[PDB]
Amino acid sequence: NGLTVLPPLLTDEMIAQYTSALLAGTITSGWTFGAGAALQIPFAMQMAY
Amino acid sequence: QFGRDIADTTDAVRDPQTLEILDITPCSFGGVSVITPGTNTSNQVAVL
Ligand SMILES: *[C@@H]1O[C@H](CO)[C@@H](O)[C@H](O)[C@H]1NC(C)=O
Ligand SMILES: *[C@@H]1O[C@H](CO)[C@@H](O)[C@H](O)[C@H]1NC(C)=O
Repeated sequence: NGLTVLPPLLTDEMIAQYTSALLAGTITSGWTFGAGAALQIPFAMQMAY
Repeated sequence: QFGRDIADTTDAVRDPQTLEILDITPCSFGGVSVITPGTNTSNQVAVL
């Protein structure tokens, strides 16, 4: 009746590639991927920071 | 004799000469979206 639903720009598969990249940076590099290039650090040491 | 849509439009019918049951599907429609670069850049367009 004249109604429609448009799709989102990012598919749920693209949004899960972003939450994937946010997980992968957070674990491997701490906060440092938000400040600049992702500086790796051991996760046992990141949790001690 | 008829079937109904939520807006009280008709969704199906039984024909009054042959008692077969017909769907009514509305004739195909949609939004036309014109993808365009600036008219400054080109007069070429694509249509979604
Ligand atoms: C239409 O006419 C035919 C005979 O020509 C008949 O069999 C049929 O039952 C008629 N339709 C109705 C609704 O009676
Ligand atoms: C628009 O056209 C002018 C023509 O001189 C050009 O200088 C400008 O770069 C164009 N801009 C874009 C966004 O197409």
